[PDB]
Amino acid sequence: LPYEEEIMRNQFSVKCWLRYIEFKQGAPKPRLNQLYERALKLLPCSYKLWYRYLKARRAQVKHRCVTDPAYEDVNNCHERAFVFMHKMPRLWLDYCQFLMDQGRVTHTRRTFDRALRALPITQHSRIWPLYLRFLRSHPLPETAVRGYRRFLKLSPESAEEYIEYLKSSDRLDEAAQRLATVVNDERFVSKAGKSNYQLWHELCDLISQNPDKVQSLNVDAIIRGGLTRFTDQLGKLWCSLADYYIRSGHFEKARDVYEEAIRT
Amino acid sequence: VFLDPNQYQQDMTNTIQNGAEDVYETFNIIMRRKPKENNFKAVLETIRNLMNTDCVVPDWLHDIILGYGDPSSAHYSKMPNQIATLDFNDTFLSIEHLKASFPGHNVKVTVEDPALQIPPFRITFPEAKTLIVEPHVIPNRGPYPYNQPKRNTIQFTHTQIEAIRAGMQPGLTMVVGPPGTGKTDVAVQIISNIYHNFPEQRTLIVTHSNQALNQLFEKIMALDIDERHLLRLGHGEEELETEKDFSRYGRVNYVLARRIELLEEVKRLQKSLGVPGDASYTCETAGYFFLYQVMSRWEEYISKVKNKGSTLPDVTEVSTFFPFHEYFANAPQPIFKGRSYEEDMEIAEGCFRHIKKIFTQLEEFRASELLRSGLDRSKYLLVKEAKIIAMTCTHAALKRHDLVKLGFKYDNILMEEAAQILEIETFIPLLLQNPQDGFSRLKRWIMIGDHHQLPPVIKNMAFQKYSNMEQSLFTRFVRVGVPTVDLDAQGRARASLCNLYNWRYKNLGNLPHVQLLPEFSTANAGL
Amino acid sequence: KRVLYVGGLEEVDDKVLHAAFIGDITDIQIPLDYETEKHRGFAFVEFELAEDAAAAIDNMNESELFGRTISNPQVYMDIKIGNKPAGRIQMLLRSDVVPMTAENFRCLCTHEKGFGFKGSSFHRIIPQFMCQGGDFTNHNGTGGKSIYGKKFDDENFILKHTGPGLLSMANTNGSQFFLTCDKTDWLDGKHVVFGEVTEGLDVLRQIEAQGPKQKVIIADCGE
Amino acid sequence: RAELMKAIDFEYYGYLDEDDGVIVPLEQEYEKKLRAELVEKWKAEREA
Repeated sequence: LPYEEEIMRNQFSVKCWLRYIEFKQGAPKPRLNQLYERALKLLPCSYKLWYRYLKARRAQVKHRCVTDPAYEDVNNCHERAFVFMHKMPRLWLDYCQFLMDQGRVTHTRRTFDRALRALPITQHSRIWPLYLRFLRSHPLPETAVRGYRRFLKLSPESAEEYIEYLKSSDRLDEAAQRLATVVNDERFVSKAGKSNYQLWHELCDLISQNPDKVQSLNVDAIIRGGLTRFTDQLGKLWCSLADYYIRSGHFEKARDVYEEAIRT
Repeated sequence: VFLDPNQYQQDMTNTIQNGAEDVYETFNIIMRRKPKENNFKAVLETIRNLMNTDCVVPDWLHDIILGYGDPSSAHYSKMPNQIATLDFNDTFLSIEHLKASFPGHNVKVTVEDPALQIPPFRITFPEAKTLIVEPHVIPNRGPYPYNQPKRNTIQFTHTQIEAIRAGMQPGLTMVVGPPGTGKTDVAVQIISNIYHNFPEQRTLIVTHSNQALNQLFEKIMALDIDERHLLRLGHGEEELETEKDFSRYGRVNYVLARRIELLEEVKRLQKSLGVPGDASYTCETAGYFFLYQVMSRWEEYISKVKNKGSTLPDVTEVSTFFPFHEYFANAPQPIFKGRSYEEDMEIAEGCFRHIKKIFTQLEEFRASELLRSGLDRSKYLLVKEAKIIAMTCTHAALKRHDLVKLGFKYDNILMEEAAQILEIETFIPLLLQNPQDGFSRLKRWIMIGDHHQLPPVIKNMAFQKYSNMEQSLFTRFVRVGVPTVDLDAQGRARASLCNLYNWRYKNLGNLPHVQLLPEFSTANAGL
Repeated sequence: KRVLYVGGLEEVDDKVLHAAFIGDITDIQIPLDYETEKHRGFAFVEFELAEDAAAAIDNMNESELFGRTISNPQVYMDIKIGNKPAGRIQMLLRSDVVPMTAENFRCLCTHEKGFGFKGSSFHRIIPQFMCQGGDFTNHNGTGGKSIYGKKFDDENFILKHTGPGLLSMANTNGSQFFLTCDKTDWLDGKHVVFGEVTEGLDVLRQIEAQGPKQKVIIADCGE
Repeated sequence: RAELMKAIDFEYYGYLDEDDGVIVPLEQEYEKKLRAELVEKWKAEREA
């Protein structure tokens, strides 16, 4: 141990530091964190030592409950890691996982936005589905509409999860505009093999069952556009148009939609 | 050419059924018109877009615009989320002016020492007339001599200060200023108080005539408002302003030059602190350079000084342990005069606050760095960065399609000379944005004008006589019965001149501190 | 499986390639747009699932831990016929048969002796018989110098020029080396065969088709 | 394709969600309830 401490003071590479921490791997936690701070003050921007530091810190800090000065030290060394390892997405994923462990919402959104700032365009795919999990873990949709708007701005072939989120978190009007603007596009992959009929039927059923939420779009124009789009499966869309008139309270209009449903 | 589509569809359904001659196949004269009057199609497109979007007008302005129900429900005294805490930098020149300019209100000053009773003030607004006023101090802006510009020196009247008090609160308010009262100073004090209380809020300022818009825009440079949040799109930009600019590219290049200068200051601080690295820093690397080298050095600095310690730290300890002595060599030496420990700590906190101002300005410029194209940078300037946006009614009706194309949002709306601004010219800049997800961003709607003043420039006598289309929205909101703030004391004209037209206004009095000047004490020579 | 297949990053360098991977022990970028980074440890070698599409001098470099981007030394010489490249002859010089001539060809490609095939031309090329070059002194097969002097003996003639891309030490073997594109058993016993191009056999066939009517010179070469 | 996927990116870095001022107090209001539930959630597993 004194010769090992002298060798660790005389050497500089990451393997001697890792061997010294593996030698002193007991529970020296305050002196261990002091030796971590001294070793990273001598050697900055070393990914292996920084990842081992944050992994050992997050493994050892678990006795604290929710809000502790130990957790504030964990957060402060997380941005001290992010000074140089901002381009590394794994430490960003570790801090966001620890932020769902802690329970912060707006600071987790701020650090996800800072991760989107830090990773230029290439490594956003390693951090974006964890942000979708973050927005699905919170039932309030006011942040999640703009977050999934940013995800559709980045990757447009993901609107089906947004439609499922808005049909699970009752933003039915915005679900209707998003469904109507994804089903009429030419190139879109729903990753389920819908063949552009199940999306039309889901849009028609969602705008049929709940017409009071949908107060901006033209329901009849959208469903007649779908009816002119198809030639083989018109009956479900005709039932959906008259069922829109049923939930709108227009029984005579539903009878008339059935009348040219017969006629056309 | 883009032809009229509805008229074209009418021509095709006319010429194939009734057998009439085709309109668009026999044209022989092309007609062009002058600019600034060729924008009526943009006005009609703005009206058609506002008709097509269903719920642009909020519910708290719906019954006020339509005039139904109680006409005094637009007043600030009937609203449950009324703002209590308000900051006033240069509205009040003295504590006795603050006492004399609040009629019907008791002033509870939190301090008893008149030496600390100085502007700026913070007033908490509602026994029921108690105003909890504390005179606070400005933060130290650094060791630079020229870091504080000229503030307001106009001593407003109690009605003019009550106009600002109604203008700070959300809702509809009006400033009825007769010619003589000087409503321009009240307008720029409203703008300065909005910018100082809520710097994240965005203010739209609309004036119809470009000369009066330039006159309102010139006074902002003589206030405590930074010029990087200003924007004025339009063809009436031609004023006497020295740095020119004030456009979409014209403030984005100023943002880039300020970012270059602050990154040069960051490089100078890096060479002062001896951090390794000679290449130029980005805004992200500047923020992480702050959070690693400036924040940690300030942490060990305040730990070694021990401000939160058992005993009082030494005055010279700040000067010995300050790590930015060689960075501020352009400042007049010494940085710390050594008179007192808390004064030296105030100078050190001013240096750190100027450093944090530079670093948070670079954090704001980080998003301008993140966008590649200058169109995206101008969009960022138009939506997020610029907090003061100066329009005319005609240019707002021109660019209302482009503002909703670029996602323009605001917080407060001001129209100056609301009798010179027409009623549709009042309604058009009211609705430049649209509500998204059931949320309206509109809080304040301030009409600064005079319903006894002129109707605007209408070139037909019959429309402005018979149809009453020259009646402004200001005059209509007076004539329904909304309570108005009629300014009383006039501060640029002679009292015998004011006595000739004071009968048109509700108690148009005279301000005595202007009338005791030697120009108003004497009369006209030779008469 | 510690080596990567990082592509999409000629303007890059070894320090710029290893700065993102630093504890990379080996970093050998190919003459094309490909590089391989290998870490000595086990936790540090998982860079493909950790720093994929990393920015390398304002350019994304996707990293995959495989050998898709690509003992006897291989003289990899981009033999250019005239001003255009005729192919990268990666002639695997047979050190098992003739190790001295194979090391001479590898050193002439790597240009570690001050002169060699990196920049020299083949002035003795025959149609499907021999293509002799590597002489950096007289540039005609009448100059050249080996490691032992101006002239050196052949190592061993165990290998034979039995197909395309077979390399031999031309002459007695100094810096002259001959690539064969067909059977050359009549010249066996005088020129010791010291190579077989498993890669760049098409480059050897193009050099034999061009051979001299054109200046067939390997300006870029290495091991 | 980095150039094709950087065709347009506005409000992507979280700079326009805080301009409206409607989600900033609400995220903290839900955060207070979430952390208050997590205090008793960890307290239910401390002695177990």
